[PDB]
Amino acid sequence: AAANPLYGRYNPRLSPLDNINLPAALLSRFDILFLMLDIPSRDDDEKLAEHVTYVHMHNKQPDLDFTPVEPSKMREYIAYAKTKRPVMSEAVNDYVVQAYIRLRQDSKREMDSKFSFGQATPRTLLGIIRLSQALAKLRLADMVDIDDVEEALRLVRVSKESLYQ
Amino acid sequence: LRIIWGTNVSIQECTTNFRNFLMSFKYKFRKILDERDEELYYIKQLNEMRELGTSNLNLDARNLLAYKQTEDLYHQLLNYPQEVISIMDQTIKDCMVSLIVDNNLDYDLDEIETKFYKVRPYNVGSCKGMRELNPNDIDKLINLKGLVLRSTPVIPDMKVAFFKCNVCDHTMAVEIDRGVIQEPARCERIDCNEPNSMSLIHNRCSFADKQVIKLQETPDFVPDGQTPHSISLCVYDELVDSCRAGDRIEVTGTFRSIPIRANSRQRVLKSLYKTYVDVVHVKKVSDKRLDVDTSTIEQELMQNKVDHNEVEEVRQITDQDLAKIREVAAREDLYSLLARSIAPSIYELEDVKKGILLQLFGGTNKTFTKGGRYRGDINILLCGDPSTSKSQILQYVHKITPRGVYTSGKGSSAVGLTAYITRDVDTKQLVLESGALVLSDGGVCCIDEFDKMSDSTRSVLHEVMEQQTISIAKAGIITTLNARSSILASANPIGSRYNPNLPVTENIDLPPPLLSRFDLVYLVLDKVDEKNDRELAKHLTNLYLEDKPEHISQDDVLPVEFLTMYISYAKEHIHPIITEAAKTELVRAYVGMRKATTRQLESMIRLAEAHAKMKLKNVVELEDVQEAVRLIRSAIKDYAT
Ligand SMILES: Nc1ncnc2c1ncn2[C@@H]1O[C@H](COP(=O)(O)OP(=O)(O)O)[C@@H](O)[C@H]1O
Ligand SMILES: [Zn+2]
Repeated sequence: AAANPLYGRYNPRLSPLDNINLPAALLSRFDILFLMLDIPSRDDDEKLAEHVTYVHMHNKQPDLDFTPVEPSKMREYIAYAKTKRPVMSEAVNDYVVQAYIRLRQDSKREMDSKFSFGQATPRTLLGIIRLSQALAKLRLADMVDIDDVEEALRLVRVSKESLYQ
Repeated sequence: LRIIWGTNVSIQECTTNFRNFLMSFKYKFRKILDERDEELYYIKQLNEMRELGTSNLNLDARNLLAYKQTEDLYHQLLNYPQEVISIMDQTIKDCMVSLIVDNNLDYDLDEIETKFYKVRPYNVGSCKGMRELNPNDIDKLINLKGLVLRSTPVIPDMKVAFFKCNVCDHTMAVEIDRGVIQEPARCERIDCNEPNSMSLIHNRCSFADKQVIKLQETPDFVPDGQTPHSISLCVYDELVDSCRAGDRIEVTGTFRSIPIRANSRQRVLKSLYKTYVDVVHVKKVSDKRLDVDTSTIEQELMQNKVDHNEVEEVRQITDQDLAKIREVAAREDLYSLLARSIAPSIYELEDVKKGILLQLFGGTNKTFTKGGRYRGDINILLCGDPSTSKSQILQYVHKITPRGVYTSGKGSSAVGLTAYITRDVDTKQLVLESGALVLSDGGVCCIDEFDKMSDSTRSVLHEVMEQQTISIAKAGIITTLNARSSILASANPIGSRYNPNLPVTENIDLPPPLLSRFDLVYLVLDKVDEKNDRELAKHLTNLYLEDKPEHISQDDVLPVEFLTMYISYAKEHIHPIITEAAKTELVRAYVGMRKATTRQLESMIRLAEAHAKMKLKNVVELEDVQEAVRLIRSAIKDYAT
C-alpha cells in the first residue's frame, strides 16, 4: 500500500497517530510501515540529481561494479526459494522472545508520549518470525539462524528512524 | 470367458469374487492399509439388517482396496458403477439367501424372494470438485464435500406409463426403457385395430420421486484463480428430504453429462453439454463436527422411519464410548479440561473459552404446548484490544459447528441475512433462497466487525437476538420463519486499542440496549506484562519448532473427536431442570446488579443450565449458579470500575 499523510507532507508537531489518519487496528495488520518521507539536504540531493539526469540522458543505469539482474531470472530464483520451509533454532527462539519483551516493555512503559506510536503486539512477533523465515529462504537455508532475526528487527525499527531526521 | 462390451467386467467372476470377500473380511485394513479383536466384519452387519428391514447396505469402499483379492474390483466399481452396482444388487440377494439356507429359520423367504437390495458406496478418494472432472471422468464414481444453498420441489418422473383406448375396453401399460415411452400406434390389434386412436392417461401411471439440489462446493484445495461453483445435482427416491439448506456434507454419486434443449419449439440440442451428479450416497455427518439439534429436527427423525431409509441423521456411539464418557464426567476438572481442549493453540483466555463452551451446549429449550417457546442459548460479544483470539475463535466455532455463515462487516446486509427472491437462470423462474440467518437455523451464526455493520442492517439482529425468529412482508412472501441461531460477535472499541479513562458503555460505541440484549459481553483488554507475554511467545514459537505441531499433545487435552462425541451426547440427552431451591441465590445476584435488566436473569438461567448440561446433570444444584454469575461479572471485570 502507498498512502499519504493528512497534509500530503508530514507535520513534525503532530504525533504519528494524529499525523497518520489510519486507525491503529488496521495499521497493526501492516507488519511493516515505512515513514518514507523527504527532508532537503545539501549533499544527498546531488547524487539523486545525478542518477535521474543520467537515467534521463539515456536508458542505462549507473556504471557501478554491479549489474541489475534481469527480472525473469530473479523470478526463477524466487520460485525456487518459495519451495523452502525453514525451521527455527531454539537458540533464536529464546532470543526472539527476550527481544520482544524488551520491545513491548519499552513500547508500552516508555513510548506513549511525543513521537511514540502504537503498541507492540503478538502480531509483530509473528511478523519477525515470517521475516526471519523469508531471510532464511533467500539464503536457500533449511534452518533459521540467530543471524536472521537481528536483521529482521533492524528493518522493523529502521522504517521509523527516518522520523528523527 | 464372458465380457461386457466396452468393459472389463465378467459377471460370474466378479460375482464369486465379491462373495469370497463378503464371506471373509476382518478389518485387514488395520493390518495392511497403513501403520495402524473383531471377526466376520460384514456378516454381523448383514444379519443385523434383515430383522430391521433397512434394505440399504452402506459400504466402506476402502475395505476392498486393502483386501488381498478385490483390488481387481475397486477400480471397476469406481469406473463402471452403473453396471458393477447392478451386479451387487443380485449377488447380495443370493448372499442373503445363503444365510437363509444354512439356517433353520422362520419365513423370511416369502418377501426377500421379491424385495430388492442395493449398495451405497461412499468412502472413495478426494477430488478437486467440479474442476478436475475432465470428460475422461464422465460416468464414474465421484465424491464432493460442500454445502446446500437451495433444493427444488419433488418432481414426478415416469416409471410405468399407462395407455387408455378410446374404444373396445382394453388399456395398455409399458415400462420405460432408457428415457423413452414407445407408444403403440396399433390398438393391440388382436382385440381389433384402429390405426391411431389410443390415449395416454396421466393419473393411472406410476412415478418415481425425483428431487434436485444446489450444492455450493468447497474443495480441500482450490487453485489460485478459482471462485465458488454452484453445482446442480439430482437425488432419487429414499434420498429426497435427506439433506437440506445449510447442511455441510460429503456426497457421492456418478458424474454425468446431458444435453439441453435450445428452446421449447424444436429438438435442436446444445452441443456444449451440461453436467451434474446423480447422487448414490450422502454422508450426513462427520466425526469432527457436532450433531444437529435433535429437538429442532424431530420432524425428520420419524420421517426417516416413515420413508423407510436409514441414511443416518445422528452419530452412533457404542457402550465402550459411553462408558468412557461417564468415567470422564466424574473428574473434578472437566470444567477446565474442555476449556483447554476447545482450543489447544489459544493461550489463557479461559473465561472466554468456557462461556463459548456453554454456548455450544445451548442449555435448555422449552415450549408451552401451543402458546409459547423459549430456547437455550447465549449470545456473545468480544470487545477490547486487537491482536487477540477474536478472529481465530470465530473460525474454530465455524469449523466445529455443523451450521453457520461467517458474515462480515458492510459486506452483509438485510436482503442477504434474511431471505431474498431471485431468478434461477437454469430454468428462468423466480425462486426463494434462504439467507444467511435462515441457513443458520441452528448452531452458530458468527459475526465480525460487528460495529462496522451499518445502522440499517443491525436492526434485524435487534429482533433475532432473543426472539429467535424473523418476520417478513415483501412481494411474493408473507411469513414468519425460524431463526434458531445462537449469535456470536467480534467488536472493537471507539477509536482504537482501548482507553480505560472512558466508561466502557461509551467506549464500545454500541447502543446501551443492544449491548444489554447480549447475554454475555467479554472485555479482553491486553494490559501488558512480562511473565504472561513471554509464556505466550514460547507457546507460539513451539508451533514453528516442528513444522507441523504434532507435539501439541503436550499439556494434556482431549481428542477433539471425543469432545464432539461428548457434547453431541450431553446436548442430545439431558434436559436440566432449574430446581425451585436455586431461586434464592439467583434473585439476589440479579438484585445485586440492580443496586442492567432481566436479560441478565434470562441469561443466567440459560447459562447455568448449560453448566448442568456439562457434568450431565438432570437437575441444577445451588453451586452451578455460583460459577455462572462470577463468569458474567468477571467477563466485564466488574470489580475494577
Ligand atoms: N493469546 C494468544 N494466544 C494464541 N494466539 C494469539 C494470542 N494473541 C494473538 N494470537 C495470534 O494472533 C492472531 C490473531 O489475530 P486477531 O487478533 O484475531 O485479529 P483481531 O485483532 O482483529 O482480533 C492469530 O494468528 C493468533 O494465533
Ligand atoms: Zn380400441
